[PDB]
Amino acid sequence: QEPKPGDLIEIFRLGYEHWALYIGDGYVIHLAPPSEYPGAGSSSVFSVLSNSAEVKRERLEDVVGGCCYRVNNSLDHEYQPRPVEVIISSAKEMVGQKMKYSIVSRNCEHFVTQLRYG
Repeated sequence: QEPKPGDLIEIFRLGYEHWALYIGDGYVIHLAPPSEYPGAGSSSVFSVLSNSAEVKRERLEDVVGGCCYRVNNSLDHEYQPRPVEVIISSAKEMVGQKMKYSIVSRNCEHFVTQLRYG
């Protein structure tokens, strides 16, 4: 299925899945992977800001790259999804906020599931 605004996108990476929220016109909002490795520059690996990630609005094509991906709203069988008006206004309000990008924590998934389900 083609994504509609409010849909969760599951992207199959090597060893994990990256998640994004489709907002329409080929855009997603997501917890963007960091581009600075722990201990880059002057920073210590043990910095609390190691693997800091920013919530970004980006093109779906740029985030997916060549990867396989699907819409995955299967949590709709457990939780009632919010109105798309609220999902998308909530998502836009979070742009520029930060979270730890810990793959083990699944924060990229939890970020967008909270947008869809509250």
